Amino acid sequence: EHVAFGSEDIENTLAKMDDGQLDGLAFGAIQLDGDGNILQYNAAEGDITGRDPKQVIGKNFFKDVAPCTDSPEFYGKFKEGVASGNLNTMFEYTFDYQKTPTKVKVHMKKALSGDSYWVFVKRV
Ligand SMILES: *C(=O)/C=C/c1ccc(O)cc1
Repeated sequence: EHVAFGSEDIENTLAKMDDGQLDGLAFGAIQLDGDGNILQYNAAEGDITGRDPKQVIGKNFFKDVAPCTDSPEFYGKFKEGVASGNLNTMFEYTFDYQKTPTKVKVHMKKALSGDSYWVFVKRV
């Protein structure tokens, strides 16, 4: 799937993708509901993070899978965007719960579909 991390229209392009198409992206992609529950989780994200894309669906990202992101800098930005109904933020972050500290770039962007939000990840 020919789509770049950070592209302006990413939410329009990713509205059409099934599981298999999301798995063809060059970067990690997670779709969360407004509470942080995982709706979609692609193969590229599992390759970066070691998590099993099949097992994480239905878990809460902030409570269960990713406690290192339960902080004002990540979760706080997420919830502020859910509350406002708009979200488009990029930042760097370190993942160090199950892994050697690993720095990534994160892009969170409200989806087109209802009650859903994207978290995109790539290595830096
Ligand atoms: C810190 O606990 C981060 C965990 C994490 C980041 C991204 C994922 O896709 C899965 C777990």
